[PDB]
Formats: sequence, structure tokens, C-alpha cells
Amino acid sequence: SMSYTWTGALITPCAAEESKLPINALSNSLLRHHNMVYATTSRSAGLRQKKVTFDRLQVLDDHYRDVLKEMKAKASTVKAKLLSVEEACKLTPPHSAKSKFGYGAKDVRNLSSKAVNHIHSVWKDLLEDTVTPIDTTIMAKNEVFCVQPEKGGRKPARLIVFPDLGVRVCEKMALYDVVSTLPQVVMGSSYGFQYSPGQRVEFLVNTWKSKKNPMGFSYDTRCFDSTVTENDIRVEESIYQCCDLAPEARQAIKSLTERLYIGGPLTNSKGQNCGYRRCRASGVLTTSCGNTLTCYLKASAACRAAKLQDCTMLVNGDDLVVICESAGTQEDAASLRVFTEAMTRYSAPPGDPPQPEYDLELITSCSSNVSVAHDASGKRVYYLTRDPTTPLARAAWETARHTPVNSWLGNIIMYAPTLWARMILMTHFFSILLAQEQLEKALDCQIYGACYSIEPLDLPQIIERLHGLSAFSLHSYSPGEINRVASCLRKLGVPPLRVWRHRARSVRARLLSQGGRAATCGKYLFNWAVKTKLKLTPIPAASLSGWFVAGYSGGDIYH
Ligand SMILES: O=C(COc1ccc(Cl)cc1)Nc1ccccc1C(=O)O
Repeated sequence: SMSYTWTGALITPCAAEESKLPINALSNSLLRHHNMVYATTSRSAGLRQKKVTFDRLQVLDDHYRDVLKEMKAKASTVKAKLLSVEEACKLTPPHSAKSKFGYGAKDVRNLSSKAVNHIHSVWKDLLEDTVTPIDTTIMAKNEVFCVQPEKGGRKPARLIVFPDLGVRVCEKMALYDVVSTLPQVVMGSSYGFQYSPGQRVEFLVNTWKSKKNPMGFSYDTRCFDSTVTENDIRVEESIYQCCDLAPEARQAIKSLTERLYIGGPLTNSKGQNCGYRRCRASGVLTTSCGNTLTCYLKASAACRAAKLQDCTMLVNGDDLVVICESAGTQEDAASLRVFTEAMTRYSAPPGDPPQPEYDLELITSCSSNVSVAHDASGKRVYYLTRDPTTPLARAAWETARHTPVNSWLGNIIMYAPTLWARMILMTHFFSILLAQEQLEKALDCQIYGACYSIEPLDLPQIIERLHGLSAFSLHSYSPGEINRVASCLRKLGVPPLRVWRHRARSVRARLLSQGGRAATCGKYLFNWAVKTKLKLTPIPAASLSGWFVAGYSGGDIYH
């Protein structure tokens, strides 16, 4: 069936949209070519709708069914519990979209009389009605990027599709536990969200060394969400049902599936009807989990339809990477062809055709790759890096304009070992926070879809905990990585690494002169900037688990 049926009504903004870098005094200190940093808006939604709309075809295999059965067998190992309205209410982000029925996220968090009651009726309703499609709103996301390599190329807005607040709270009550528990049990170590960046690099590096003759590849499917068939959503519903669940939970989950997850009517911000969705919704609590289970089911099947080798996959929603035993150059290449044919047959066709790689550092999944550096003791150390462009792009925007979720902080957390995060992002923002006396101010950032409130002065403890003390000592970065950064610094008009050294010696000096927590930030985060480096002892006050358990992208999770 068609992933989308449109009425011709337009996907419309709810708030004025800014599309250009709101240039600043401070902003210009970070980036110069402010005319290569845009933000997506409603304007380009028509384009997105065209790319994301298409007919789907699926042809299941015995390979597919065998894997489904194993998954199910494994799923029937889990016992999930239903959340109390209190529990589900607390997990709601403070800024969450207000309900069309009078109350808001603030009321939900306070357990307001009217809030809980609407929630209680949406629940009762779900239990009584298992057929009326539930209404959802469709919006065009406002994310910023840097202009496509070639001067021109812009990204057309991504589309978010979500139900009413009251429903969202109901999703938490019935599936939150399933969604942060079942995925790992079913896919074991293949479940990507159970790892912190360091753990991911360790799993990829060892899996690569474990192979006698290693081959690896990342698979990029086109509009995964659109490729998700109604049947895919029901199959995934059956996997949740394999858990030991409460009678009401099975009922709430069965209904959410038939009324919301399988598909439903789309409504723009002006209450106008936009069309109908017969695929995954980017804005529900199961988007991430559904996508990971489904992507994993197809990829695994697709592996059997090829490899006579020892596959190890890492799956993060629609992101996939497999490392197996090479069977030779021309033979491996054949295998990926079959793999792609298999995946396409399951309604998961490729954007770019997958390419056999024989160098782990050349593989990129989750827009990241493994790279090598050295720690204080000279030892070789692997860490996860990224192409700094979007992070730098979004840092500039976040300097010039006030954002609800700020990526610079999350990038620092996810990429504390990189030379760009360490030298530019850290140096830039601690400088700003210093100037404006905002060091104690908790800020909101996101990890694996979930929103968190982090105090920038904890970065040290946080980083040692996730990356280890060595995140403060890496120094012999790859000629490759170094060029990548410098080259991007060129393109964006970001001052050279050499300037960041000086700036950071300054920032490190200010932090120190305030002792306590800022000095700790100065002592550990900028030890790289000083000439005569001083040794760093395991941070005492640094001894987070709920941080890398599961994925909640599009979900409505707060912590
Ligand atoms: O750029 C990426 C690409 O995604 C990953 C990076 C590292 C790991 Cl271990 C997994 C996904 N991630 C982020 C960057 C800043 C903040 C949050 C995130 C996130 O994935 O939650």
C-alpha cells in the first residue's frame, strides 16, 4: 500500500520559523560563513512528502520466519509491567506539546486533576475501542545543517508525526517498560542503545579482531519509516505480546497498534486534514524500538540468504552495520548484492548500495567511525569520531539563538574524546558560560532520543565515567581525522585549531581561578591546551546507568 495518501492540504508551521543563522557577536567567534548554515522549515515539506511517499512490496522468506520465531522465543523470556499514571506523567518532558484537550505538559507533570482524568479516559477508551484510528498531527521539523558539499544542495525538512499528549502518556503506561527491556533481550549484544560511545567502540573493535579475515559494511535503507509496512507493525506487535504482560496491557498494546501504530489520519497545525499514514510514525514511543526490532529482523534474514560466515550486527533503529568473515573480494561483493536483494524484498531497499569495507576505521554507522589516538602512556586508543560539520553548524546556531535542546552539550558528552569537541566545542561554550555567569545552569540535551538536564560543571565526572580518564589525554590523532577537522574548519570559516589552543589556555585559566567545580573543569577538560601538561588522577567525586539502556527517539521521554 501507499505509505501516504495526501489531501492536498499543506503541512503547516505553528510558530514563526527562522531559516537563516541569526548572526551574533558571539556566534561570529565560532564560525564565519554564516550563509552556509540554514534551518529546515515548513517551506520544504512538500519536497519531503514526495520522497517519503511510495508503494510498498514485501515477500517474506523462510529465512525471515525462522528469525521471527527465534526472536519470539526470546521475547517470551520477558516480563514487563504497566506504569502508573504517576510514573508515566513524571517521564513527560516539561516542554512537551500541550494537549488539544485543555491541559499541558506542566499539568501532566503536576498530576493535575484534569490532566490525569483525560489520561484515565483515553485509557478506558483504548480498552473499549480497538478500531477507531487515533488522530495525529504532522509537522515539519526545524533542524539546522550546513549547505550540501556542492554549493546549493539543501535538505528538505524531516517530518514528525505524533498523537495527542494524553495518548502519549498512555503509551508510556503500557509500553515504556517493554520498550526499554525487550529489545536487549531479543537482540542481545546487537542492540545498539545499550552502549555508551566507548562501549560501542569496544564492541566494534573486538568484533573486528575476533574475525580471522574481517569484512564489514553499513546498510542505508531509503526512508526506513516509509518502508515499514502495516504487516511489519503487526509482527512487532506480536513480539511485544510474547512478554508476560498484564491483561490490560495486552489490550492497551493491541489497541494502540490497530488505532495508532498501524496507521491513521494526519492533521496539520490548522486542524485541517492532510492525509493518511500507513507506515511508521516518527513521533510515537515505539518508533525507535519498532524500527530496531524490524530492521534487525530483516537484516538477519537477509544475512542467512547470503553469508555462510559469522555475522555480528549492530542495529540502532534504521542504522545497521555488520562485521563478518570475508570469503574473498569478488565473493564478498556478490554477497552484499544478494543481501541488498533480500532486504529490498522485505520492503527495505537501499539508498546507496552497500560497500564491502576491510578497514574498520573506514566504516561509518550512526554517522560515526572508529579512529585511533594515543593516551598519556603512549598506548594506542580507539574512540568514536564524527565529521564535525553538523555539530559545528548547530553550535553556531546555538550561540546566536536560544534553543530548547542544545546539541553542543550532547556532542561534548557523546564525543568527549574527539579533537574537535575537545578543542572547539568545549573551548567555545565554557568561554560563553564563563562570560555570562551560567556555569551552574542546568541545560537540556538529548541522548538516544531522551531528554536530560545536565549541569555543565559535571562534564568531568560524566566524561570520566563514560570515556575514562584517557579522554583527557588523547594526542596522536590520525592524519586522516586531523585533516577531516581542519578541512571542515576551512569550509565553515571556523578559526584554525591553533587559535583554539590559545583561546583554551585563556578559558582554562579563568576556570581555575574559581576553584571547586570550575577548576575541575579547567584542570581536566583543558589539560591538552597547556605546554607542560599536569597529571590527572582518577576524579574522586566521579563514581548514569539509566543513560544507555534503550532508544527513545520520537518518544516523549524525560529524565
Ligand atoms: O551524532 C550522533 C550519532 O549517533 C551516535 C553516536 C554515538 C553512539 Cl555510541 C551512538 C549513536 N549522536 C549524538 C550526538 C550528540 C548528542 C546525542 C547523540 C545521540 O546519538 O543520542
